[PDB]
Amino acid sequence: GGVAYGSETGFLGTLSLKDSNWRGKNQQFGFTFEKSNKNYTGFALDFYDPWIKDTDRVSWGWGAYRTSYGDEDSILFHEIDTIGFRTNIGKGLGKNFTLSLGTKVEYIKEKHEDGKLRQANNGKWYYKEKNKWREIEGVDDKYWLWSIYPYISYDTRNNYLNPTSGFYGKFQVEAGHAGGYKSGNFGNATLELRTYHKGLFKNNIFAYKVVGGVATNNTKESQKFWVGGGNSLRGYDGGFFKGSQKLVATIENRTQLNDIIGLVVFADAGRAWKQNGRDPSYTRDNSRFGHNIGTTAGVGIRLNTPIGPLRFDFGWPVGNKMDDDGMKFYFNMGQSF
Amino acid sequence: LPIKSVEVVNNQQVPASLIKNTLKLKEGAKFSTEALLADFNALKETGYFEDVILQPVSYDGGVRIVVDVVEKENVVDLLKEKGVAVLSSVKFTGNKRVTTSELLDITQLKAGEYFSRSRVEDAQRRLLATGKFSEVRPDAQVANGKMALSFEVVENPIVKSVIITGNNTIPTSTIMSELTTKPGSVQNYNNLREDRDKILGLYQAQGYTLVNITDMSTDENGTLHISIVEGIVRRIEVKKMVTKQKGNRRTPNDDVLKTKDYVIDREIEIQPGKIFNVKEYDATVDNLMRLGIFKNVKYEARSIPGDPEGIDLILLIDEDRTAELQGGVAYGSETGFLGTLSLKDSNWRGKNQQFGFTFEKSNKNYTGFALDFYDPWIKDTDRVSWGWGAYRTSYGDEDSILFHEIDTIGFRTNIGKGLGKNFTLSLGTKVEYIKEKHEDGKLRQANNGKWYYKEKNKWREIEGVDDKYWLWSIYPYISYDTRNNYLNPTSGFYGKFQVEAGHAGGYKSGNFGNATLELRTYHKGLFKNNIFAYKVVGGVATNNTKESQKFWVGGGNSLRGYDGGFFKGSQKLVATIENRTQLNDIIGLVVFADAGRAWKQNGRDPSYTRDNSRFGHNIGTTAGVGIRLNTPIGPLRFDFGWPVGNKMDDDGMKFYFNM
Amino acid sequence: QMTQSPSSLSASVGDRVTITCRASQSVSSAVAWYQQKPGKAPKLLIYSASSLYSGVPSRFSGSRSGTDFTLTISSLQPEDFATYYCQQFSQRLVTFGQGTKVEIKRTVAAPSVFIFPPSDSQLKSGTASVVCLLNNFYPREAKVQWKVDNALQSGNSQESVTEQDSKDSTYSLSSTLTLSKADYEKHKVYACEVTHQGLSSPVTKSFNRGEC
Amino acid sequence: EVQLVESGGGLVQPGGSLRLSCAASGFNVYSSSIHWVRQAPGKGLEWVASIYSYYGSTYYADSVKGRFTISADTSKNTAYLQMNSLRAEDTAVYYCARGYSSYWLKSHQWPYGFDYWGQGTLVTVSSASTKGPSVFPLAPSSKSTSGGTAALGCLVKDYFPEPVTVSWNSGALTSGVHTFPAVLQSSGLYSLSSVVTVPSSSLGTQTYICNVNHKPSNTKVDKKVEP
Repeated sequence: GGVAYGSETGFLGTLSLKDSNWRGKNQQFGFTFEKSNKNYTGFALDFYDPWIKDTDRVSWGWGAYRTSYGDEDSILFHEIDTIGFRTNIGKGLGKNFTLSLGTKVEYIKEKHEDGKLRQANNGKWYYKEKNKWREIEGVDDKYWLWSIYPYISYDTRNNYLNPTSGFYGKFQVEAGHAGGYKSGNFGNATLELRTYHKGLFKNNIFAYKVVGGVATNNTKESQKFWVGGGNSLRGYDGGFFKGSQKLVATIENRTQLNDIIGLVVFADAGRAWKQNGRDPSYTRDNSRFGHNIGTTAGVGIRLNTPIGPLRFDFGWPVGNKMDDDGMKFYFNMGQSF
Repeated sequence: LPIKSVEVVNNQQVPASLIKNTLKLKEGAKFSTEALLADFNALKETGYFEDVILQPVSYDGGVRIVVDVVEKENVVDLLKEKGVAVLSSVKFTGNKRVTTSELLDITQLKAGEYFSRSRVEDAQRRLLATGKFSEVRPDAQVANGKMALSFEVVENPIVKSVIITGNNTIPTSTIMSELTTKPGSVQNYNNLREDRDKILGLYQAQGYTLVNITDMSTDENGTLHISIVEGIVRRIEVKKMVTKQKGNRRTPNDDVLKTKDYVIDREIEIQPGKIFNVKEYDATVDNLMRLGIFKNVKYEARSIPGDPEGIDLILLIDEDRTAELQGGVAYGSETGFLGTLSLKDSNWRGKNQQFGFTFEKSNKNYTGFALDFYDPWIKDTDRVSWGWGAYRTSYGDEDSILFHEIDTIGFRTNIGKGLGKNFTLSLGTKVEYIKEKHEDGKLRQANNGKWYYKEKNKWREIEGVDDKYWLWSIYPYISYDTRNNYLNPTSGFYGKFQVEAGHAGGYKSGNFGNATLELRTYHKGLFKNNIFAYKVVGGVATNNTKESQKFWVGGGNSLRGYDGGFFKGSQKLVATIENRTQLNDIIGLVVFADAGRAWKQNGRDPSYTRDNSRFGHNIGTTAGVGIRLNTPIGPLRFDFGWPVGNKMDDDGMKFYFNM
Repeated sequence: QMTQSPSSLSASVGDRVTITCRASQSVSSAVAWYQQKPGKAPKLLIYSASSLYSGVPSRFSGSRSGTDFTLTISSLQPEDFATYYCQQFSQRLVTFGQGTKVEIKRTVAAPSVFIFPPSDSQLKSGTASVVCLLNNFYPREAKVQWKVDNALQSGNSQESVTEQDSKDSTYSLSSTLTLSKADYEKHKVYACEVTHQGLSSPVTKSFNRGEC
Repeated sequence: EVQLVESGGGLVQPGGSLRLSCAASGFNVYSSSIHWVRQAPGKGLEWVASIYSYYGSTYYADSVKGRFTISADTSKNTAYLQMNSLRAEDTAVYYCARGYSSYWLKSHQWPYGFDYWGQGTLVTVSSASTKGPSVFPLAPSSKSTSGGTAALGCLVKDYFPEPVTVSWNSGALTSGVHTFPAVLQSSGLYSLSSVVTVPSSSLGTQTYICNVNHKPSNTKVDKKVEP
């Protein structure tokens, strides 16, 4: 855990309780709490059993998560609250094929930016653009969210912690029922491919990750695909691209100079498309899937501290420079690949 | 605001391609007063036009840079793209000039075009450049298609005398000597303008950057009534620099400065009654930067109504950070509570006093406390420092049999007086309670009460086991400081020299001595942000000092690539050279190479098997790369050194965590 | 660009008044408004968000609210009732607002209106001049209607209204006619149906052209 | 001590010409800005032109793109505005106002507001000039003397544009005076009237005397009213 406080930002705490041998049954059990300056709050009580005691290779696990995500750049979605209790059970068709069905239930509360949206006496909400009022709906949205997804995953990595060579393909099809504004049933799909192979010399590993997913327009705006941040696309702020069609590809060259540090050079590209959202905050809504694909590259430090894994990332937005920002910093554990 | 489209108008023949190649305000760029100021300077210096009115227009939530050009007539000879590229009389022969040869050659019939008197307005402009005219009135007498285009001009009389009033700093003889439009020559409008620009430049060079001109007239009698106003600081006010504070308004708490007024007042070098010597302002900003609690300072001149020479200079100040609380905890099996938390407050109570609580814990039975207080200048005093810091250190060293565990309680105090802005003399005392502990299971005490250590099946009497003793000491030290900034110094010198002599109890009660010399210097390196830094640490101590208080060499503080306390002794000399590179504002690349070794231990504990004599021999060397990243939550350091040269220790990589 | 402001505003002594001023420009836009006394000349009292150093009784102040600029004047004073303008400075384009007027707020009363028919001097010239007046109807909110030959009038009337007086502070609107002699003779009953908020229900005046 | 005075104003016909002058009284035009504004009668103020010396920039706002010129010479410390081809809207007062940037360094010539304003000069472009007042002896038959409500009047018609007063017993009976500002009488002249209130006890037998003064045309007409 690490805490920074005192004026400027808030309690910038990132503490974990990962127990990846809990009860000695190989079950992964962990509590993760995160807080940041941008009104972020994270909870995660993740439990996962890759193999139930004396069974025919049947997985099990559940993870309850709360995320009070904040996005001050969106007028309609200034504050976002989430309560989720997901569950996944899977059976393996061998040592490399894994078929699983996983459901979840979400309670989401959306909040608009105070002082930017005006509601009249009639009860409807209006937004002022060039001295005229535009009716905006869905303000202050609270709704349940139920969804299930059967997914198949293909795994050949030698080691999960620091994989060196193999293939990892995940494919889930999601379709669930949501309440609130425009009550209905939405759909979703996601394909993620991760592969590795030997690179230039010793400890130089070339890694490739391509993430793809499509979603019907019926999905809620908060549940639409987001592109950006240190997880998907470096060099851009979180949620730089939004839409119902997302494709992000990343290539990294990790070098293991020792047992405690790692030098990584990464280059990634991707963009979300077809948003058609209500909030005018997103001014980069672009059609033509496969166009205006923003590109980024940079260097990263993945050092293995004696107290735990840690990541450092610095990417330069290159090619088309939609955003004028330069350096970017990212703090995280694990690995994106 | 961003930029959606650069739609330039009136650029009918000056190339849009050339200007868009030249202009850097492309689509999606940033809008900033400095940015457009630099852009305006750039296009003005390019010379692709004479007059430009570049008005940025709001468009589609962005900015539409609309540039209104008035191109010159002397750049078409480039032939790599170019600008803007029947009548019979011009009439109205002039008096001083003939306005027929001059016009028809330089201006008319080439730029005059016989009509369309925009380049004819430019023609009168070049006449003012020659200054031989005063006012030109183009009266076009268009009759039956043909036009006379009478050019009624006003001619500049030659200047009979040049009178300077109110200079009061530069003697009038030098001002006249600098003057180009001397008496006896024709009055020259544009030469007058450039002469005034040169007068301003001369005043700038002589150390006065705040002088205007006001009047530059000439009466009918050809008397150039030159006026110059000096500008004398009548009142200097200090308010914080209100920059683009995103997410914050101009609330009374925001614009007020936490730092007290006297702190800023005692630092300002500009004095009322003086004509704003820019060197004084430079000294003031240098002192303010060296104070450390500020990041940027700018000045601003505001007129006082009713007082021409009066200037109400107002200083802009930026505050960086006063309170900080950074901490990191690792726990759960393996090691222990590996907590490193701080409560640094380097503007505590707003009196510039540094106040902080530091707690550290590590796996190697380390525990650290520090309640450090320091006042570099007491309120309304003659540059007298003050401060005290109480520290506890439960240092553990499992590699020493006699000194397995070490406890420390210390309450130090330092007071100093400065002999200028760079010399600092100070006397600092301390009191220590130290308890030494041996390694259990390795030392055996017999029934007689004495302690014995077994080496090759024989007992060796070892004394001082389980030592508890007070420790009083004082030290007068002098320090020489010239660093520009304390936090991230770039160039300067820093030399510290203390002589320590105090009384200690316990085993071998007596009075011990100590001395220490530390030199730190910086200078510019290979390129931008590449700073070469040199640090050499030296110190000697009499053999009477306790073993725990003997000099230690190793760790991330003194000698990388070796464990803490690798070298021990009473004579220590460590030299380190670093090359820090500031690639950005949040990271820093540092390559370091260090060498040093302690000598002349002669200690009781046989743990130290590397006791070597011959001061200046067997100097271990180390080198490596380091990361000094400026995190948004606070400074942080990462170090990795390779023990090179003589490899006494077989270890390779080394890791270090510090601020 | 047009920099429109609400033209008519009414307040009272000791009240707090505000005046918005719309605008459309870049970040470097600065505004500065003047308390134009109704008789002599305007006077500056704000720079972009701060007052002029010399002339201000610490009352007038304001700031920028997005593209709208407002004023926060303190308790009103007898000498501050004048015309207040607005302006904004772009790259060499001085634009001025339509201007606002500040006056006291009080109650209503009822005027006494006459009809003055033209004398023989005008009658031999060929012009028609009929006037009716409204006085002590201080809450101006002016609205006036006329009617010739007992039916209607259109456009011929001209308007002339005096601002609030020094002591009575009321208004003295009058409207006068200019019609040809043939129409003056042909019409039958002369009237101006005058009504407004301080006039309550319309009051019908009449002149049957039978002015002996 | 700083003030500005406007001169050179006058009376013209449409398409005429003039030259307006503004003289400084303590500052020097070589550094200040000198801005010209106008105020149409009963209307708002409107920028005309501005000549920033120290920079040589002289561009006119909207309606002066090619018609008038503003030229300022520092020899006499005054700014000259030319007039020609004036039209109907040009009938207004003209103010010359210095612009002041809060920064003392006089290389910053941005206006930031006009503080020192001149006296103003009236320029009228109306034709059909130099004619008598031709006042109207409005003598109302009273027939209404109810008391404090008897409205008397002295109408002025088709009179030459100028400041003209209306009197009532040489201003003796001024209670309830309602002398109105002059209003353009349609085609080419101005017109105005006046009202006073008299009690009932005096009826109309009280002697009320009207007086008019058409000074620029050198006319002074003394009138009277009897029921």
